[PDB]
Amino acid sequence: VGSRTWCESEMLFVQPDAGTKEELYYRVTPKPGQTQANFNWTPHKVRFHDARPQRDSFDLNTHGFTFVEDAISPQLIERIRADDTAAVEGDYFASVAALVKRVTGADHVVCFSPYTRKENSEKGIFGQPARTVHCDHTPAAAIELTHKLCGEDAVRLLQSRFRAFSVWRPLVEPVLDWPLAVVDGRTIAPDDLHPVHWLRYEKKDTEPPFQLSFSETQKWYYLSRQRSDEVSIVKNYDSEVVPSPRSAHCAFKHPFVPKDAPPRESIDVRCLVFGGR
Ligand SMILES: COC(=O)[C@@H]1C(=O)C(C)=C2O[C@@]3(C[C@]2(C)[C@H]1C)[C@@H](C)CC[C@H]1C(C)(C)OC(=O)CC[C@@]13C
Ligand SMILES: O=C(O)CNC(=O)C(=O)O
Ligand SMILES: [Fe+3]
Repeated sequence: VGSRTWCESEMLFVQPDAGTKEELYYRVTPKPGQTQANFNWTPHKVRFHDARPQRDSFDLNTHGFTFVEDAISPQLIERIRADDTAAVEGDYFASVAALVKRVTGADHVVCFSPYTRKENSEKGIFGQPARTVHCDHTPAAAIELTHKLCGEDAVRLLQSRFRAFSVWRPLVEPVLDWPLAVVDGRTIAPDDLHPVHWLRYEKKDTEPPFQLSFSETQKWYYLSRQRSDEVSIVKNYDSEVVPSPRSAHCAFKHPFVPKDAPPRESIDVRCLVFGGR
């Protein structure tokens, strides 16, 4: 069930055949009588290798994710936990942009779609830990988001290196239950990716993310006891040919934490990244 540098748990994948018949969709809030989806979630046992022994060796180009040290003020943390929208869109956005610039040397970072999450929150499934394995954007979604958020500069910006990141930070520390797991992007096969339209409304409103199916080739990681100063940067898209075109991420129930542990809290924001290495 567990060892010194790894443990076992479960995450919700999709079937390895899913999406070959027709386009997959999932309704967030189906009305009574409305079919919620044309596919089933399927849990699968996964071995989560602790990244803590090798924390600094993980790379956005090689693995598709990285862990970086970046302390922010306690006052900003409590403002974020207090659902201060101005604190998120102002100071924290600026924090995330500066961090990504530090890490990648990019010329321009655009933050969007912040999500503050709490174990068994009351803000819905997007304010709660993610239980389905996913990559936030397909190529079509990352490209669309660039036009949506950059307007006239989109074509100019897309002539250079274009990446999309999920930047994840714990709000209470250390993270024990429901940590954010990440997979080595070199161990994702093309057949593991399945676009799924997430219908927050009646009809499809954007381009879709990827959901993953399980493979034994996948090498899954987590950073045990992650602290508020340890930031996870997970690559959702990359326009350059690198060993990891993308990573994927999801949370899992840790089998060795007390039942009465306090709820996991965190904030993740997405960002478009132009330039850099
Ligand atoms: C429990 O839901 C999750 O596990 C994930 C999640 O928590 C969130 C917040 C999501 O945002 C998505 C899809 C995911 C990754 C889901 C799968 C949808 C639901 C709304 C915002 C869009 C958007 C920003 C317009 O960009 C898109 O490319 C379309 C897909 C996302 C990224
Ligand atoms: O925090 C979680 O459980 C899930 N987070 C994400 O999917 C993300 O950062 O894109
Ligand atoms: Fe995500």
